Amino acid sequence: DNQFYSVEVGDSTFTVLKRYQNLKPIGSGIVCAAYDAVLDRNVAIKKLSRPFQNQTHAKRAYRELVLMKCVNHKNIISLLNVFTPQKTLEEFQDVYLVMELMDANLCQVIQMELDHERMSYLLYQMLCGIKHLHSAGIIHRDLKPSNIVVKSDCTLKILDFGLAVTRYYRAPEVILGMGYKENVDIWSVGCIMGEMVRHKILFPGRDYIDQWNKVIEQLGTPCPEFMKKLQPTVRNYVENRPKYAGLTFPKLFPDSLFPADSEHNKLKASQARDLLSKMLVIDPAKRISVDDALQHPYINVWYDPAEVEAPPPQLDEREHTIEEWKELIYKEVMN
Ligand SMILES: CO[C@H]1CC[C@H](C(=O)Nc2cc(-c3ccnc(Nc4ccc(F)cc4)c3)ccn2)CC1
Repeated sequence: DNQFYSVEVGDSTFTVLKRYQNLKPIGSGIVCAAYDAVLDRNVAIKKLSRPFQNQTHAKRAYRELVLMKCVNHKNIISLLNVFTPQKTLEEFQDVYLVMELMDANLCQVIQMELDHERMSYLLYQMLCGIKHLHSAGIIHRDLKPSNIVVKSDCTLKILDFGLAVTRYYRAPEVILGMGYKENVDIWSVGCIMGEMVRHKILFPGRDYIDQWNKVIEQLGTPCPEFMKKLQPTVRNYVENRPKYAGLTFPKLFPDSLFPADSEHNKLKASQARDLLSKMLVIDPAKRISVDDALQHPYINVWYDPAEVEAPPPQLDEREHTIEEWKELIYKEVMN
């Protein structure tokens, strides 16, 4: 009459409530798909294994659990259930997060040919979500395809809340650590959009060094005044990098790559390029804001004041010993 049972999912041991049935490996913390017999709907279940095991695993977990439990928007994850099989703070090991299941992760979507209604819709949804987080002072700073999911009917959700390991989608200000505002997530959005057109990661980099080489090798060296905002040592590295005027957007995202047989298709293809050309701007002082990107004629066909302007959702990251976490996380799981 103990409510839990154990199975192997892919590899690891899942100990979940009896309600979740027919667990299937979909991800690897270690995520899987299940039928929730109570709700009668499909679900994704995520195993967090000893999440108090270090400051990295811990902060991420505590942040993402407080955060998950007060953000309420159709384009960010709606947590359906949190539970631990362990009975006592003494025996506590794992946390299981549960949300409803989508048909695709955004990496599979990037790999196909999107028409503009769809591509435009995803990017719209990404912005609505991003717009929600920003209104609770949450600046994500690490949007990536693997943490976005999608329904067959084209509805999109963002799974995570970002930086306090895929670095391709991180903004210039992140890569060189310089201080950001909300549109830092506009870089990342545009890197996703860019990849939807190109079906190639825009900036495939070994490290922050290799990545930066790849940004400028295409968009060009940032102008004088951007550099004048970098900390003396980083500014000095950046300044003695080989210069580049870099390709223009028609050259970066040619006509070859676009649906362009209908006149609609032709008209929209140039609207995407325009929008991309505004998102993928290195200097954040020159890069489009989340409110402008929604007034762009590519996106704005979807504009919905209910979606775009939703009511906004203690102060987080702080130092704790890997025992004080065990308890902090455990209290959050028991509510
Ligand atoms: C073979 O798999 C198919 C069927 C569906 C499949 C798919 O991945 N569907 C799908 C996957 C997730 C998912 C993926 C990776 N990580 C998390 N983390 C997570 C965070 C919080 C939380 F509460 C729960 C989990 C959730 C969510 C919804 N739907 C794509 C292809």
